[PDB]
Amino acid sequence: ADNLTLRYRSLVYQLNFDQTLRNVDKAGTWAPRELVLVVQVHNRPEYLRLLLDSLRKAQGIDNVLVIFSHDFWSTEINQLIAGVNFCPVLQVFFPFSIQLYPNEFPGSDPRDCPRDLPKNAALKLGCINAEYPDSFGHYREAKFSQTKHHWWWKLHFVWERVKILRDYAGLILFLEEDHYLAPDFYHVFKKMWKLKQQECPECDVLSLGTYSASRSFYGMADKVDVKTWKSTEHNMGLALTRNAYQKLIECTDTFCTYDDYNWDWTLQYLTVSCLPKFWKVLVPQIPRIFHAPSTQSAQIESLLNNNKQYMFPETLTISEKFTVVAISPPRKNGGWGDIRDHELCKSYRR
Ligand SMILES: *[C@@H]1O[C@H](CO)[C@@H](O)[C@H](O)[C@H]1NC(C)=O
Ligand code: IUM
Ligand code: IUM
Ligand SMILES: [Cl-]
Repeated sequence: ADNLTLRYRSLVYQLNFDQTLRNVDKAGTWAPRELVLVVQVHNRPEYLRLLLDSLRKAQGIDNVLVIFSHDFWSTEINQLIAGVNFCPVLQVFFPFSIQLYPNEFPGSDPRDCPRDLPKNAALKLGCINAEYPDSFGHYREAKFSQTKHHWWWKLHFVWERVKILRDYAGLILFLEEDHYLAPDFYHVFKKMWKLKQQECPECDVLSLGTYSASRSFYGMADKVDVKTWKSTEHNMGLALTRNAYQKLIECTDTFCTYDDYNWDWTLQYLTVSCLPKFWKVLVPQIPRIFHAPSTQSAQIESLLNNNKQYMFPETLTISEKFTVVAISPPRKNGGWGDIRDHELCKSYRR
């Protein structure tokens, strides 16, 4: 196996097996505790760089394992992550990416149906997926399937295949290359988790914040709310317990067959149609994560620097408890009718 794609497949298989942990003396007593970060990484190094900047400036994370999950191999991306010398780092690699399979499924096989070919013409052509369009009559485009595959694959991989997380008793926080973390996020996370155990038994997940940030943190920087988890508000910096993970992975067949190419809309469907109880989320009133890039980077940093006096709250408080009602997705977005995507997505659990 000599050409470039096969070299990348060999590296991926070996590195996922070896799981080289950077910046820890494996002879010592270190083990991941309380919080692990998992970052979904595609191919936007300029955004990954901002995220790495925010982790470098974050307080108290010298011992927090950060796992980077890649579906694109590049020297630029690997070199950005190799420069991280300040916390434990693991890189893992999605083994079914378009980069590794360019001209066959889950990339683009020449025998695949064109996106808009009508069904009768598709059947007459005999193209591979002619009997399996999505709900709107459209046939698969590989690039819109990859994000959902990667997300489910790495969910299972970090909770079940990462050796250093064997018998891990903390939470795992899922974020992306184009997020930016507030410097007190770990401080706030630990108090949120304690408040969850004291006051929100029915909460299954934690969020580091929604997309709405107030200009002044006054009166709100120490407050957290209990809410129905809503994909459009709480998909950024989502922290899972082992219990939420176990319930999710038992919903593999539903997640992998539901006809929506968005991982987070599919999760919304699981909350009303597969999970034993719909998700309630504990979430701060002031976000500790932001969505990103120089201008947009300084815009994040200016907001944080105006509110220095409010960061690192000494105690967090839950706001008034209201009835919360489960939320279903208002429609299916399609893009996920191809039975090969269903089958591959389901195989990750094995
Ligand atoms: C490398 O070879 C494999 C099969 O031998 C093929 O699927 C792949 O597209 C090739 N890629 C390049 C860049 O040559
Ligand atoms: O953005 U450049 O390394
Ligand atoms: O890929 U971003 O949200
Ligand atoms: Cl985006």
